[PDB]
Amino acid sequence: SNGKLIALAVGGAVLMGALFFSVSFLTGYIPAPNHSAILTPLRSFMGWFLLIFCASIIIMGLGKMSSAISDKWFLSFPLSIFVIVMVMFLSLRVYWEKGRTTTVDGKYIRTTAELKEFLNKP
Amino acid sequence: GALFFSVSFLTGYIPAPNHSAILTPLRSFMGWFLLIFCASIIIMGLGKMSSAISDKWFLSFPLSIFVIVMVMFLSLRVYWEKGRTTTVDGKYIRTTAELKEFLNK
Amino acid sequence: IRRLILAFILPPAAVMNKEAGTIMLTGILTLWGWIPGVVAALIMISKEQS
Amino acid sequence: KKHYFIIENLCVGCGLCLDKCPPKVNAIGYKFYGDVQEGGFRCYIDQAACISCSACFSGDECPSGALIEVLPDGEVLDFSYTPPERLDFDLRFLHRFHRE
Amino acid sequence: YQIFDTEKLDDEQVVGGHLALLGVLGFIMGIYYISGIQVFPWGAPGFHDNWFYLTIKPRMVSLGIDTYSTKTADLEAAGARLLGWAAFHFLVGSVLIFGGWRHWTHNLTNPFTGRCGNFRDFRFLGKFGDVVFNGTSAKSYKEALGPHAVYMSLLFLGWGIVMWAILGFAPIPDFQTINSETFMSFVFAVIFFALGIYWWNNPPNAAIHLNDDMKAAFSVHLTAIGYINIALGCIAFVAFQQPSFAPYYKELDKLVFYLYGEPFNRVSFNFVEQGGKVISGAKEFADFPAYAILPKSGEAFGMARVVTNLIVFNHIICGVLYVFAGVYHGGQYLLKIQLNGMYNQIKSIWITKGRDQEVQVKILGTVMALCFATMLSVYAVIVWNTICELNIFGTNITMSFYWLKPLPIFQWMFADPSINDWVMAHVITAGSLFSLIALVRIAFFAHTSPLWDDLGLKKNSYSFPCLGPVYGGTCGVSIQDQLWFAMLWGIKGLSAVCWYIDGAWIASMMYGVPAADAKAWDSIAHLHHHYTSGIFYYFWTETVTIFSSSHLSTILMIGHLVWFISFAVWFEDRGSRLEGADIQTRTIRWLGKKFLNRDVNFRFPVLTISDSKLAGTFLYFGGTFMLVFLFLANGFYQTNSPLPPPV
Amino acid sequence: VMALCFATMLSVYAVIVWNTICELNIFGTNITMSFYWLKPLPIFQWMFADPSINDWVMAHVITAGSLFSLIALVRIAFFAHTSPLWDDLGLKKNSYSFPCLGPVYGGTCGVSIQDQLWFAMLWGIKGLSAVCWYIDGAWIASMMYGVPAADAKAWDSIAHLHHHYTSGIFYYFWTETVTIFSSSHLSTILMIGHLVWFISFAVWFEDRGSRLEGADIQTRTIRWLGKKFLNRDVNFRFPVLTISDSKLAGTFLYFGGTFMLVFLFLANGFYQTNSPLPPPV
Amino acid sequence: SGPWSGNAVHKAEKYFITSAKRDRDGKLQIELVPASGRRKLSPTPEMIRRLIDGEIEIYILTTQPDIAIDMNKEIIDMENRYVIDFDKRGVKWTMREIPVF
Ligand code: BCL
Ligand code: BCL
Ligand code: BCL
Ligand code: BCL
Ligand code: BCL
Ligand code: G2O
Ligand code: G2O
Ligand SMILES: CCCCCCCCCCCC(=O)OC[C@H]1O[C@H](OC(C)(C)CCC\C(C)=C/C=C/C(C)=C/C=C/C(C)=C/C=C/C=C(C)/C=C/C=C(C)/C=C/c2c(C)ccc(C)c2C)[C@H](O)[C@@H](O)[C@@H]1O
Ligand code: SF4
Ligand code: SF4
Ligand SMILES: [Ca+2]
Repeated sequence: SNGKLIALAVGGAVLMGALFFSVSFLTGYIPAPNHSAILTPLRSFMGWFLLIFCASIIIMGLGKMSSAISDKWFLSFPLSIFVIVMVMFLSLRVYWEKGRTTTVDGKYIRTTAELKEFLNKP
Repeated sequence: GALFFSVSFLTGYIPAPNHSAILTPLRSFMGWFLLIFCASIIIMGLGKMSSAISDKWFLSFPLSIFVIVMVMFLSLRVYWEKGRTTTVDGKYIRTTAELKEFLNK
Repeated sequence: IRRLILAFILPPAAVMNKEAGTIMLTGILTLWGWIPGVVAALIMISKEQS
Repeated sequence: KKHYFIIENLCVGCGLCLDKCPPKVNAIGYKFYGDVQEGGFRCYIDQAACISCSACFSGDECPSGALIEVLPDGEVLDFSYTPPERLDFDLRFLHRFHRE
Repeated sequence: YQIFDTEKLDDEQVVGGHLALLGVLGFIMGIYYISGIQVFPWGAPGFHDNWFYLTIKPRMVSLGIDTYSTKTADLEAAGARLLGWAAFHFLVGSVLIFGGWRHWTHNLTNPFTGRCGNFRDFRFLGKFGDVVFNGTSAKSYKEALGPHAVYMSLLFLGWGIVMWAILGFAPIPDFQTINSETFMSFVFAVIFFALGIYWWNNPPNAAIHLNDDMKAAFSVHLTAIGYINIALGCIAFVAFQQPSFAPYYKELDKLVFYLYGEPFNRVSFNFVEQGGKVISGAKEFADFPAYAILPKSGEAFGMARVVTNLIVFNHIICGVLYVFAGVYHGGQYLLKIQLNGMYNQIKSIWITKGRDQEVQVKILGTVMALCFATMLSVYAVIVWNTICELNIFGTNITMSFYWLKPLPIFQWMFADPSINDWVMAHVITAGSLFSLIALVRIAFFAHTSPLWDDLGLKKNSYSFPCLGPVYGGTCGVSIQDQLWFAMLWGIKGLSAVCWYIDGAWIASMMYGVPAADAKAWDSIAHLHHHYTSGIFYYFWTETVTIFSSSHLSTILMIGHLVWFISFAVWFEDRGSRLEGADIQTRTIRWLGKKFLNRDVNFRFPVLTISDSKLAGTFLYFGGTFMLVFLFLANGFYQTNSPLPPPV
Repeated sequence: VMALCFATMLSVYAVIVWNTICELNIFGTNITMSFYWLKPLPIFQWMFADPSINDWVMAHVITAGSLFSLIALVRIAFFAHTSPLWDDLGLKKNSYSFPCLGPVYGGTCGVSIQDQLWFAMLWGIKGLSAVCWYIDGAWIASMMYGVPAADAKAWDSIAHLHHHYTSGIFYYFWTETVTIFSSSHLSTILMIGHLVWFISFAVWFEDRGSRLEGADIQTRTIRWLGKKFLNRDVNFRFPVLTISDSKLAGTFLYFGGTFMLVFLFLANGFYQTNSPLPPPV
Repeated sequence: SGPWSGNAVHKAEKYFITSAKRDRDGKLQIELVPASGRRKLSPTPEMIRRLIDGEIEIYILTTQPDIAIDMNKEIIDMENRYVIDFDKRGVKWTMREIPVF
């Protein structure tokens, strides 16, 4: 039964989160100029886990990719990367960097001459 | 050997001031060949050492290390560097305050 | 009562009954996270013997 | 006499015995079946070439025990000296040192 | 590299070797003392500053042999004192080497009477042995422990007398002065006297040793002394930073150090060294003679913490190497007794309790699981802190583990408790666990491993590079190979030590970087000390000053060469090198014969895989730590002014 | 090939180290002892702009690296089945990927075609990096040109350079990373490439047996722990790359990690100004 | 504690069938010898018990004076796998020195 495997893994992750929260309360630290002490430790633990989990699933998925790769992947392997790459590029426009980064006014600084004219604001 | 000085005759280079156009390539190839010879001596002599090192030395080998390090420091003082930088006037600077004073100068 | 207090000061001394591997683990636990973690170790093992 | 042999079943083809063979004798040789990583390579002593010098076996170099010596009367020796067989138990004391 | 093996030498030979090495070391000490003479007793300027004497100048001035006073007067006196003590070390080392030669050659005949004393039977110092020992250690190291304790008690007593009278430090209880070192010198006498008496009357027993154990006892004592070195390094770091040691270590910063290889007063190309030399050209900085080694203030260089770091890391590197070597030599002894069959016949916990392969597997599995856990935790913390400070994936420093200070119950160990100290502690534990994987493999899996007892193979030669590609590959499975891997793994814990003591921010790879929030750590974490830049940017900041020194630059290049030369032997290339060397031999043969009628009959030698691994690990360690020396010798460069927020 | 490579490599590396020594003024050797006079000939000068020792070292380093990798390429071409040594030792190469033969004759690592390809790649890393550092504008004729020490910053004056090269070899890392650290993404590439590169050592080093013996312990630990505190669960083996696969993966990691970062050298900037510095009088 | 007693490569102590002679016509001439090589034993019923229990491991060399083929119980349906009795199993070590150069 693999149910106990997932149970132990999720319990370990939950216990890591709880321990991080508890020690964050134990360790005396000024939270931040604005942020709280209830959410920041959880944000750090989210990063911690998400990193470990992403690395683990990448390792595991690439291992099973090497295991299951065959000639039948002729269109399955390349196109998939294509789509992911495509998605990535779209994710750059719609999610990460939404625009071309013009000024607040929207003057579209695009040549070094106007960059020189700009950086020297009076 | 004497190829590099012919190279210097070709490869038109403006010789640095107060240095002979003949001896400067001579010095360069001299140092080149000195490095080659030093590497050769190091490699072959250490091969001979590994072939000959045995229980029979047991102190003349550490004593050789001792004498070579002693002459290393001896050459540091006698030939390479002389005196703790003293000063053109002759005064030594040994405190940070005096060094700051001379910085003000 | 002697074993548990000796454990709270000397946990590996308490697990001395257990195998050498457990004793070494409890000693390492004294070294890292002294008392809380290793006191946890000793209480788990001793209560398990019970 | 000594007539050192190699059990091809157990050889792992390390060659630690080949280096001990005298250079001209070179009785010990490599036999390849295929896919070296799968263990095809193995060791064999050409008994015609062997001179019973004991360099291969006395070295205590065989990891698998394939390298054997058949004594003149006849007995297979997998090692120069095997450790004695022992009846072992973990001595755990009662009160002082390693209780239970 | 095995000529002076323990088996090849008997106890008297070891006594003589250690004695002769003590004498050689005393000669080295005299050399360093003389190197420390800034002004000669005759008046002329003296040697510059060497790290070999700047390492011991604090201690020497502590003993009054040296002086931090800066006038030519009393510095001449310090130089005369150093010369006298160096001459004393020279003569005593000559006598020690004479005794070492006599013990090594076993010719223990008095040059005056001719009576040939016996190493096995000898009254110690005359009547004192009768009073105390009543007769020597007939045999046995166990019966020698008490006598050695008495010898160390006499050494402690002699040091007390020497410092009381010769160096003028009377025994006073207060531990804020060298005077206590006299007091305690007497205390530790009685202790190491009394205990000795006890161990003379009631000898200790660890039967594994005492029998054929120069290697076994050597291994145990080398591991012990490696931990002694690590403890000494920690104690040195703590104490040398305490106020009581400030008169001897913090006052370095007030001095200016002219060190060999430091920046030298440069001269224009059109420069002639005649007379005043001014007319021909201009020197870089006037008021100093041309080519003179320019002054370097200890305040900027931080020579206090530089010398402290050098001593501490010397002891830490030596101790870690000694632990690794003790485990390795103990593994060699373990393999010997396993081959000859004494392993099962040993009746001591140090061998019996790990006799079972199940317990060995469980021990190594626990070590591996703890190593995985701690390494994963610390590396996740560090990479997440880097993701945050660099603002990768949209993160920001607020999501980093700035809150994860060491608990208030553990902040006493750390001056400025931050995530840096947390990562330091956990990285040290993780590196210790990593190296312990290999050390435990040496300790237990010396003759047979669970894979190998299942695979039907045994480790015999203790240096065999491999058993071949069988089972997919058997590379680096000897205890020697595990020692090499242990050294290459402890490289990282030792680095962490260097970077912690040199002020680096090891909690993130990119602290102090001019990008994103990397410079915000000081504000968000409320740090007092401005840690030197992070793991990747620490290279850059320290090389700002390594590059400014011709000598440190030379070391950089040489250590880097030495390091990358290690791959030629560590990589799985030995067969390629052998084939290529056969081609080299044939090339030399025919090319020479065509070019010169003389025949060659010489072959280019190719290192075996065992020797290849030996040399490769030596070169790897040598380069890595000859460069760590640059990290520790550039300067502390950790200021107590936190950097404001980037915005 | 071996002899030509030895001659070219030894000459050019001796030139580089001698220029480095003169730069640092190590052994008291001023910069004029350096090969500032070694320039491309008036016959082959047209191939270069601003002909100097940098161009000469470029040409000779490229020839040396090409001949270096050609050693392994020629070994692939000819010594694919039988080598003179392997013929003398009476052995045959029955595969392109066979890692080794064993601890016989002192070791037989990396004798196959695939291993020679890997060594060719590792050796040609040098020629390729020489190309990168020449194109981004470095002074490959010495290790620490532009270093703020000794006479090095006099090179432009001694060699009459019309352009200021970014830096010497060792100093190139520092001067071209001033701008890598200023960029977050380039810093990520730096860290990841170094991670990859050093992870190559886990497989390229002669350690497959250690990793196998340890993966056995990992399997046994997994079973024992999954049975003890996790309840009634035991399976799975920890895989270990074979020596052939280990060498392949190590070469991939090495080449990528070094050339994940050459991209950073070329993507931080040319930074080869045309205003040569004044002498450091 | 079991891997360190005897040869560490044989979990079960190994016994080569060195000498056997047809002249005595009883096949009691089968003289098992352990790999240690200090006890020229015989195939007694206690040895049978040890073999079935797996404590020992009887083996046969190929290069020798022939032990007994079809005279000591032999199974030849597959490649020969000699047995002292059908329930026993003497695994023959193969030794190819003559077939290969
Ligand atoms: C490198 C990692 C390990 C280590 C790994 C090994 C390995 C691996 C081996 C030994 C071996 C030995 N080691 Mg050890 N060992 C370590 C630390 C130590 C220390 C210590 C400093 O406390 C001691 C006393 C020993 C003692 C010993 C002996 C029992 C034994 C034989 C040495 C000798 O005869 O070699 C003769 C050569 C030496 C004298 C050492 C080489 C140094 C030279 C001779 C020094 C002077 C010249 C110069 C200053 C420096 C060298 C470079 C120059 C370019 C010439 N080890 C280090 C830390 N040791 C060998 C042995 O046989 O094991 C059974 C062996 O195979
Ligand atoms: C500080 C206390 C340390 C210790 C420190 C050292 C050091 C350090 C060295 C030895 C050396 C030796 N040790 Mg010890 N030793 C300790 C306890 C022991 C015990 C014991 C407990 O009974 C034993 C049996 C030994 C055994 C031995 C011998 C293998 C050898 C002395 C024979 C001799 O000189 O050969 C005759 C050989 C010569 C005199 C030639 C020496 C050549 C040069 C000068 C030194 C060579 C080695 C190397 C350069 C020293 C490196 C130190 C590193 C900087 C860390 N050690 C503890 C663990 N021992 C020496 C040895 O030979 O190492 C290989 C040595 O250098
Ligand atoms: C620096 C000198 C060296 C040394 C060099 C010599 C020389 C030289 C000779 C011996 C002789 C002997 N040595 Mg010694 N030996 C050293 C240390 C040792 C040690 C040890 C304690 O580990 C041992 C086991 C020995 C063993 C022995 C004896 C077998 C023998 C003396 C017989 C006896 O009845 O003498 C009674 C006294 C002894 C046991 C001597 C103990 C060692 C002392 C410390 C030697 C000091 C010599 C020094 C010049 C005088 C300084 C005295 C001050 C009080 C400090 N030596 C010291 C450290 N050894 C002597 C001999 O053959 O005697 C007949 C001899 O002439
Ligand atoms: C503790 C004091 C000494 C010490 C003293 C000895 C002595 C004495 C002997 C050894 C021996 C060995 N040592 Mg040791 N050794 C120490 C540090 C180490 C370290 C290390 C990195 O810390 C390692 C890896 C080793 C490794 C080894 C092996 C080479 C060898 C045992 C092989 C074996 O079969 O063990 C089997 C496995 C074990 C017995 C496992 C259980 C451990 C034992 C019971 C004691 C320690 C655990 C303790 C109870 C923990 C709990 C409480 C804490 C103290 C707080 N030592 C320190 C420096 N070592 C022996 C050898 O042959 O030397 C050549 C030997 O004679
Ligand atoms: C002793 C003089 C120096 C040296 C001085 C120079 C100089 C200066 C220049 C070159 C040039 C070249 N040399 Mg060269 N060269 C050296 C050693 C070598 C070695 C070697 C065997 O290790 C090789 C393979 C080369 C190869 C080459 C190319 C990299 C380059 C391109 C054109 C060419 O070769 O024209 C000549 C080609 C041939 C004669 C045939 C093929 C190559 C032969 C085998 C060697 C040529 C070097 C030869 C000694 C030069 C003689 C000219 C001297 C100035 C008197 N050199 C030695 C160390 N060489 C040119 C270049 O492009 O500069 C950037 C150039 O101007
Ligand atoms: C400075 C660094 C290096 C060299 C110098 C060099 C030289 C060299 N090597 Mg190498 N090597 C690496 C580093 C260096 N390898 C790395 C990091 C790897 C990891 C992958 C690696 C791997 C392999 C494999 C797998 C094989 C070889 C060989 C092979 C040679 C035999 C003939 C030949 O190639 O001559 C061509 C090579 C030359 C003659 C180089 C010219 C000298 C130089 C200008 C100066 C020497 C500087 C000196 C080393 C510093 C100190 C010296 C003194 C002061 C104490 C041969 C002379 C092999 C052969 O024998 O086949 C040809 C083979 O199979 N390798
Ligand atoms: C980051 C770099 C490295 C590791 C990660 C590592 C992991 C590791 N190694 Mg390694 N290694 C080197 C680098 C790394 N070796 C180098 C440069 C050398 C050249 C000398 C080298 C050599 C040897 C030898 C000779 C042996 C081993 C072993 C052995 C282990 C089994 C036992 C153990 O350590 O478990 C303890 C558990 C840990 C070590 C794993 C925690 C991971 C952490 C969070 C870092 C994660 C790294 C990365 C982010 C993963 C990418 C995920 C995603 C982005 C796709 C084992 C987990 C051996 C054993 O099996 O013996 C028991 C053995 O004999 N080695
Ligand atoms: C780099 C990221 C990690 C990836 C490393 C890979 C792991 C080995 C993976 C095999 C490698 C290989 O070779 O093959 C890959 C093969 O993959 C696949 O197979 C699978 C088995 C299905 C993969 C899944 C394995 C597993 C579920 C995933 C990994 C396992 C996981 C869950 C890893 C993480 C575990 C955790 C989080 C470790 C850490 C946990 C322990 C911690 C943190 C301790 C806390 C301390 C406590 C008690 C308190 C502390 C305290 C103290 C002391 C004092 C004071 C105070 C106040 C306090 C709080 C295909 O099927 C095959 O095709 C493919 O080949
Ligand atoms: S006994 Fe001597 S000659 Fe015969 S195989 Fe062994 S090493 Fe070779
Ligand atoms: S690659 Fe080299 S070290 Fe590894 S098994 Fe093959 S011959 Fe041995
Ligand atoms: Ca660029």
